[PDB]
Amino acid sequence: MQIFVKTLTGKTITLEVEPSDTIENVKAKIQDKEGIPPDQQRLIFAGKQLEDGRTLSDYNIQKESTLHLVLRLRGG
Amino acid sequence: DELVRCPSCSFPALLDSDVKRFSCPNPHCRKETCRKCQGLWKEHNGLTCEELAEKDDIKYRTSIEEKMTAARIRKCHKCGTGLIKSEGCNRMSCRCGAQMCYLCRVSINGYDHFCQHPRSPGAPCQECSRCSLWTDPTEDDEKLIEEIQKEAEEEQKRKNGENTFKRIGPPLE
Ligand SMILES: [Zn+2]
Ligand SMILES: [Zn+2]
Ligand SMILES: [Zn+2]
Ligand SMILES: [Zn+2]
Ligand SMILES: [Zn+2]
Repeated sequence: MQIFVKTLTGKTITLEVEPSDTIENVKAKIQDKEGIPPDQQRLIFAGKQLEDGRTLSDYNIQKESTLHLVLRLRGG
Repeated sequence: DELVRCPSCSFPALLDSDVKRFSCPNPHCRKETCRKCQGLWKEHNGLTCEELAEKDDIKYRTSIEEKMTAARIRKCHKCGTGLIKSEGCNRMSCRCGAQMCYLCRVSINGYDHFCQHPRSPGAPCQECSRCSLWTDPTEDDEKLIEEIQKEAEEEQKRKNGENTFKRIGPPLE
């Protein structure tokens, strides 16, 4: 597939992924294009947080879907 | 030689059997449509009938996927970065320094925006109308997110005709 990822910097990048790729694979492919370390990436699709254990097919991420990088902040 | 009726207003026009573009003669319609799939002609350039059908479907599904993400994400009013609260009160401080109320998402300057009176979880305040400083909107937001997925499921039943529907976002727990 080809999916989009929206950076914290506002830029939207495009990735060549397959529905069997785990979230860890996607965080790696994001690091190769933007230099964002995977431990720093908080991914969210269709309102749900993405976890390293499951794959893209588990989250029903299809072609041209967009994953949003967000800041997981503590209130105060 | 073939006589064709406009897919929108049913006005008739004579068309050559080797022309695929239908230009409605009705002055109050004027719609230009494809003749095999009734798709809009302007939105049809460079695409086959199947490639246009897929393009409008992806456009719809992604519109719902982002509608769900929008309900979950808090966008900073200054830098546009998306925020999610892990824990704590409802006063958010983005990495740009700007502050916002995690409930109503308005830009705020400090704690004066929030209601701090004794207040039961998810209960009105009998002395003010300010936002609750401590209320957790995770359940309410997950309900709004699911309403979008259900409404998108029912609008698919209207367009498809049958009770066929595919979920847009991730599945349930
Ligand atoms: Zn017409
Ligand atoms: Zn067509
Ligand atoms: Zn900001
Ligand atoms: Zn507020
Ligand atoms: Zn109050």
